Amino acid sequence: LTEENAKTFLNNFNQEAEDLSYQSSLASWNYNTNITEENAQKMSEAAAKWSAFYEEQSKTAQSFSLQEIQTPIIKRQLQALQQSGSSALSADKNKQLNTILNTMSTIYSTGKVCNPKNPQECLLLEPGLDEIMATSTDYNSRLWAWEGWRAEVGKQLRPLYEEYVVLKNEMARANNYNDYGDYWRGDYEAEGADGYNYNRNQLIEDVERTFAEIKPLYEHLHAYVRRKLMDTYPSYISPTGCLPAHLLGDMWGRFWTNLYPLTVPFAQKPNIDVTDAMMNQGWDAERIFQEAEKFFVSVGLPHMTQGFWANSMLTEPADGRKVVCHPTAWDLGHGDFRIKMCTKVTMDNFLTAHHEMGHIQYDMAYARQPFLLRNGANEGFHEAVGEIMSLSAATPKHLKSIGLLPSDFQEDSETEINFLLKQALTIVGTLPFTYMLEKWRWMVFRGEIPKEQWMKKWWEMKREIVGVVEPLPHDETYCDPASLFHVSNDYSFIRYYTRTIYQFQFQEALCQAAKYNGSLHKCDISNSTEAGQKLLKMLSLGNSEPWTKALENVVGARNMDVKPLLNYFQPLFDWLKEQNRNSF
Amino acid sequence: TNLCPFDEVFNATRFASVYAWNRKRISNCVADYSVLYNLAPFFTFKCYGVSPTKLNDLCFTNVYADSFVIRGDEVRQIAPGQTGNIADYNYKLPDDFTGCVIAWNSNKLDSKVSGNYNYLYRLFRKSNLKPFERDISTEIYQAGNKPCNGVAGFNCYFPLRSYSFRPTYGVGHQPYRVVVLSFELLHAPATVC
Ligand SMILES: *[C@@H]1O[C@H](CO)[C@@H](O[C@@H]2O[C@H](CO)[C@@H](O)[C@H](O)[C@H]2NC(C)=O)[C@H](O)[C@H]1NC(C)=O
Ligand SMILES: *[C@@H]1O[C@H](CO)[C@@H](O)[C@H](O)[C@H]1NC(C)=O
Repeated sequence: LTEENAKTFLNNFNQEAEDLSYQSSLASWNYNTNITEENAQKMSEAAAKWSAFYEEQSKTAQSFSLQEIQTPIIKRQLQALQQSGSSALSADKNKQLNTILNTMSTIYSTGKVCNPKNPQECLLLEPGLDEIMATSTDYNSRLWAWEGWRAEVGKQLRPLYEEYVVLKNEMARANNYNDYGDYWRGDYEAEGADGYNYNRNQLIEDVERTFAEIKPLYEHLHAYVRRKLMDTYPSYISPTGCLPAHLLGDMWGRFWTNLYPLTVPFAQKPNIDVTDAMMNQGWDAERIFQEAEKFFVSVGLPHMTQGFWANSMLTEPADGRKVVCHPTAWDLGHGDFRIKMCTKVTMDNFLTAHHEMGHIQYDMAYARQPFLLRNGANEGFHEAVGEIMSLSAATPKHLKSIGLLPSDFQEDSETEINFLLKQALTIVGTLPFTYMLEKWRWMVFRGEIPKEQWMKKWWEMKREIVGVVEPLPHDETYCDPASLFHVSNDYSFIRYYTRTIYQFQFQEALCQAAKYNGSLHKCDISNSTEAGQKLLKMLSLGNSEPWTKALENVVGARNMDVKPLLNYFQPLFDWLKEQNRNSF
Repeated sequence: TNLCPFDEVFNATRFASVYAWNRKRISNCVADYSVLYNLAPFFTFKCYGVSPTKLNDLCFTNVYADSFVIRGDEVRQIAPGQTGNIADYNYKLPDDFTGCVIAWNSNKLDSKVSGNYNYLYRLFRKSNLKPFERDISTEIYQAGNKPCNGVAGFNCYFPLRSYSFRPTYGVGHQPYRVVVLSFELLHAPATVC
């Protein structure tokens, strides 16, 4: 009944959902720290209660009408409650829905990978030793250790997903949508006034200018890695063929633990030695997080709560309390703000602790927003904000005043170039991969035809786009987008794409706000109170205000801007330019 | 010398819910405000209306010391003439309030493990609560046209929700035991001094 009933219903939903979500999060934390399958049972029952309550409130939300009455953020909150996902519909139709989710997650562990029928060097699936036993730059070990992995996963995944996508798109008949592909990208719909209306097809028109006109610039970099590979060992790039993609070393695109030393031809300048200065001085898990908090409060962000240190579990367990090793920043309802990272002290643990503390700082900004808007303004903002501080805390200028590195080390020319090469190769090359994967996903979500004629066209397009192909084809046995953590449970991929652009835009804005001379990389968010408030005025907004207007109000930007990303390297680009003059 | 009951009203084992707060009338007692702030340096004795010094030589009439347990921000909500969710429906103070508030951080007393639901507040009152009114009623709140008949659900909300205090909430939604002093000047001989 108008806004008078809507406000009361929304307040009731907020009050109940806050407690239920806190209980669910507490059960999940207890399970993740004390896995005994009894914590699993209680977590399952708490999640079932939360899901049932949320479904009931969402059914009430659809029962409400939202034609034109709700002008304020009540409209946004009711829309967020109205997005019900795969639910509703007739009982006969949705009865079989519960028989799909249970078996969806069981298909990943069905594949065992080790030496075929050989007790020697056979081990189960564990992330601890895979990262050290899989990355091997060899011409023979990459054949069956990879083709078998790709083939034995999607043995019958395609003939099931063929009807899975059809039945999931049939759900779009009763949610005022058109395509399951448009379902993901439609979350950006946000209008603020007359003349600023947001089109449903904004993405399909604003992506050509941001990617296609600057594609050759990100292609010369791909030519740079070709010349380095040949020098290490010949016969890595066929004069008539194409370089194999299965022996690149890593399809995850995280880091190169073997090719980094063999990158600079001179290999004479020393590399960083952070762990040597952390082990002796007494830097541990209890203190790295304190240093990150000191860095965050030196900008203006508030200190962590007293309970944050009280219940955090920053160290290994004591009595058989196995934990899923993954750095996750936890909210826990009423501002508990726990953090889970069971790791020792290394080079990357410090920086990922800074990134997780950035996640927690972003979380400690919208605790005043309504429960339905206590999220990031966009899918890509929440990770990008943490990654901004993660990358900003890695500069030697930051690790020279604290005391981690000696003060007698004057900055060098090629050393900073070498440092920026790894960070400009680990994530910048990921954007083309994410773009092609997302466009392929969008095109295959239509499901307009089975693969009896599109097979040749898809591979021809793939060859003419990037120019990498398997030496030999395969039968109907494999499926590419299956062997990955964030595609196994049907997640999105724009989150990992827009995050880079957003983080670079925010970094450019903050370094502009820093008002510091010198170079464009020595600028740091630390000891900049004005930059601190300029970041906080965006963090403490949530979903109450549209992300477009949020980005506008800070510095002024209609959409994504890759110009800050390019200008991050434009002042120092002649070094790469002078080494690309030997090609036509 | 008869010391005033500010011991058995402060050190009480359990306080009263906000929707039904216990108003304790005390008179003929000497008020030793000095002994109040001798438990940890984390009091929030931000005093309104009168001077921070209580003027222990200034005599009042009977003071209404009523105590309840609320969250952290709702302590800020309790103020002489400020709106919100708990200063409108549960405990409203007059604009000419004489006296002031005392709020603790009671996390080791009534933050029961796995949550305690003995603390209930009043949501959805539909009418601003006149100052110093209790309204201890259990009647499901009706907003829509449909007359509720003792069954809650859509448009029929139970107006007494629960804090569900438990540890680990933090500096925010944790039990802050609040007792406020209402110094009244209504003729009569002056006894509280
Ligand atoms: C982890 O959870 C268990 C129960 O979920 C807690 O209780 C332990 O396990 C069983 C309970 O059925 C009993 O043997 C004891 O109550 C506990 N056993 C031991 C060896 O402690 C257990 O306390 C929890 N652990 C932590 C660290 O919180
Ligand atoms: C309440 O109990 C404490 C605990 O010993 C005591 O120190 C204090 O005098 C008592 N009375 C108060 C705070 O009025």
